[PDB]
Amino acid sequence: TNVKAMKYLIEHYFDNFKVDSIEIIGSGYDSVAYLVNNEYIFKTKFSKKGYAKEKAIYNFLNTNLETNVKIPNIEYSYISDELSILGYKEIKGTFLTPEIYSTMSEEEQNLLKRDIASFLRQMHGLDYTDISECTIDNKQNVLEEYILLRETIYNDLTDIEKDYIESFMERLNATTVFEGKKCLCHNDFSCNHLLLDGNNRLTGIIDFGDSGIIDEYCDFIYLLEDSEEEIGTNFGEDILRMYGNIDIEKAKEYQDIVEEYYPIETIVYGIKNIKQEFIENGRKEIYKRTYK
Ligand SMILES: NC[C@H]1O[C@H](O[C@H]2[C@H](O)[C@@H](O[C@H]3O[C@H](CO)[C@@H](O)[C@H](N)[C@H]3O)[C@H](N)C[C@@H]2N)[C@H](O)[C@@H](O)[C@@H]1O
Ligand SMILES: Nc1nc2c(ncn2[C@@H]2O[C@H](COP(=O)(O)OP(=O)(O)NP(=O)(O)O)[C@@H](O)[C@H]2O)c(=O)[nH]1
Ligand SMILES: [Cl-]
Ligand SMILES: [Mg+2]
Ligand SMILES: [Mg+2]
Repeated sequence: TNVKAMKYLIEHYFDNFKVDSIEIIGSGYDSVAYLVNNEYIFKTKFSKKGYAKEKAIYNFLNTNLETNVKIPNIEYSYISDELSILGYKEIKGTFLTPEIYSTMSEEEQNLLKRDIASFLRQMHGLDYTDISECTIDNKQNVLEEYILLRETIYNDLTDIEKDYIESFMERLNATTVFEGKKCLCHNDFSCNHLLLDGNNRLTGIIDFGDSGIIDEYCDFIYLLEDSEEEIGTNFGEDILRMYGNIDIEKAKEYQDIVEEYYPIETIVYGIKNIKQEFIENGRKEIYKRTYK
């Protein structure tokens, strides 16, 4: 019953809000999300690594997007250094999964793909001046993360681990995939964030918590992912073709680079948050990838 505490905080911070019911519907490792009154999502976090940007982004998009695809619309927010809460009406629907996709008719699949493409085209096309502050430079961030590695645990890594990192840094230095179009991206655009209605059409998109002005290629990273969690490379390829005017080969390169980085990102997260578990997981993942 983290629930009782959160109920207290909600009713305390939002003057006239009454919690008749509240259950946990999702949990990150940093955050917890709650379904309140079978109607409202409350996303909450205990510590500037908070929800101010995410709020600015919903507000920018609800103002500027013209689409029937629903996104969170923030009605309640409390933002402080130690605690952030965002409340919005739950988008209703079913989350896309590989299993579900595989039961869809070819036409249903095509329409879903089209809807996705169309959403991304609209969002990426937005004049982002009003949120110009929300920029993200992935290359620079990785360079800074590498420095942090060097200043902390690098020297205690194994040769195999070092070689995996250095081989990645060499690739990062040689790639051209950061030199293209920048635009506003969702930046965590995977199928556990996509909602379907009863006709298997795209009805909503959630979790713009990593969104920012970044490489156009970023929003295809999970659509191109080949894994148990995602639909598959062909799904992303097809979506890229529908989206148009984008170098597919570079999109795939970008995805492949971000996937190579994942275990390192996992390690860095563990260092930054003082969680050994993640440091260990990421190093182990390097070995699993090395021996594939
Ligand atoms: N779990 C196993 C899988 O993990 C990654 O893919 C998943 C990402 O981790 C998720 O994103 C999360 O992690 C990111 C940093 O990695 C964060 O930025 C983001 N805020 C988080 O929601 C994303 N939404 C779905 C995607 N399938 C690897 O690519 C994949 O090979 C591996 O099989
Ligand atoms: N049906 C539905 N579920 C939602 C909605 N918003 C959030 N959820 C559920 O709550 C979970 C957590 O939401 P999400 O924004 O992805 O937060 P997070 O990834 O756990 N936290 P963070 O983005 O800070 O890392 C989602 O995976 C989903 O299960 C919504 O509007 N509709
Ligand atoms: Cl370790
Ligand atoms: Mg999420
Ligand atoms: Mg998120």
